[PDB]
Amino acid sequence: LFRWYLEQHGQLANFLQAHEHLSWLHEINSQELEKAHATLLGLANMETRYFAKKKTLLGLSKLAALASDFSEDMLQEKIEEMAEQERFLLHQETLPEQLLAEKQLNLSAMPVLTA
Amino acid sequence: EDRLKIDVIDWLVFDPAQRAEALKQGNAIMRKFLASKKHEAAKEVFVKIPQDSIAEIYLPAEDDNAIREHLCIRAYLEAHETFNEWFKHMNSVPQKPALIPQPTFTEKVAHEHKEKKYEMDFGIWKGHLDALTADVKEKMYNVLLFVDGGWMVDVREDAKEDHERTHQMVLLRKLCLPMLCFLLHTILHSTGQYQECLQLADMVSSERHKLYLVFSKEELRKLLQKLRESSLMLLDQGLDPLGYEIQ
Repeated sequence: LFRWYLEQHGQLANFLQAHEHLSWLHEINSQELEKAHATLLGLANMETRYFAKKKTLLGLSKLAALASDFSEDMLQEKIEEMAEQERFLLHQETLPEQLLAEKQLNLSAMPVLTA
Repeated sequence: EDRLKIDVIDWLVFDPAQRAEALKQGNAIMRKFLASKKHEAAKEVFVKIPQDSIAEIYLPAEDDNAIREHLCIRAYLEAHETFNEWFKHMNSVPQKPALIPQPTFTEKVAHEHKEKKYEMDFGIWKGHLDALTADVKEKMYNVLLFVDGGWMVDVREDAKEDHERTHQMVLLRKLCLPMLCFLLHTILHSTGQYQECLQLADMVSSERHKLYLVFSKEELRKLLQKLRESSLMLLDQGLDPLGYEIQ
């Protein structure tokens, strides 16, 4: 597996190599949505290198969870604990377009900033 | 009965003092046709509405919404006029030169040229494509991200009850927003814009639009098996699932 990553039926070995962070992929495929949601949120959290990407993962996590089969209670929890994440992010999101050309910042190719 | 309805429009358009009623009724009629996807029907009605109707009419809650609905409908139509052109083009790619194995020295040169001309056309058919892709995309984001309250969503909230229309406006959103998303995904995938494909999961889930409520659970998964497909091609290119360099 570590000798496949360093480098059809190669997608059946991709099915097994997708074990690890590529998890969510073979999880959407296996129709394991709830599972895809857990790892999609987990990869959203560790995410610090790219803002545009931390934003994409949550969106996916969320669309995974919504499309999954949680009870209306559990679902309401996933989307509330989520609504929080989106709430912090929205901050870096609404950064004015005057200071982001002043500070000569990359639009999307910038990091996940902290409070 | 199609004609009965598309003909009652010219009667209301004739008298300029009923332009507010002509538009409103034009909307209703076009709401029935949209639910059937009769776009040549909807548009044949859409032209009967004088291009300067909006200007003159200038506001009851019933006229503010019908003006908004009309433009929403134009935003929708234009999002199918430009796709069918784009789509028609995607299916007219220059064909490779035919090979004549064991060629005469005559056939060798005719082919050195047919092979050099094709390597000019395929460049333009990506040229015209890019410009039809840049244009069809814009339209699909004008509908999906409709300004000031989402598509087919009233901004005015003080009109009198019209359950027929209101529920016609919820439905039109559930038939056409899942269908426009899947198209845009097909456009982005067809042109190899895979990073952006995956960014349909931001647009949809967004709390700014709440587009995900217009989706059935099944449609979602389907959109999630569409994105996992763009992702693959991004791995084949050597990038991570979402298109970002693997450091």
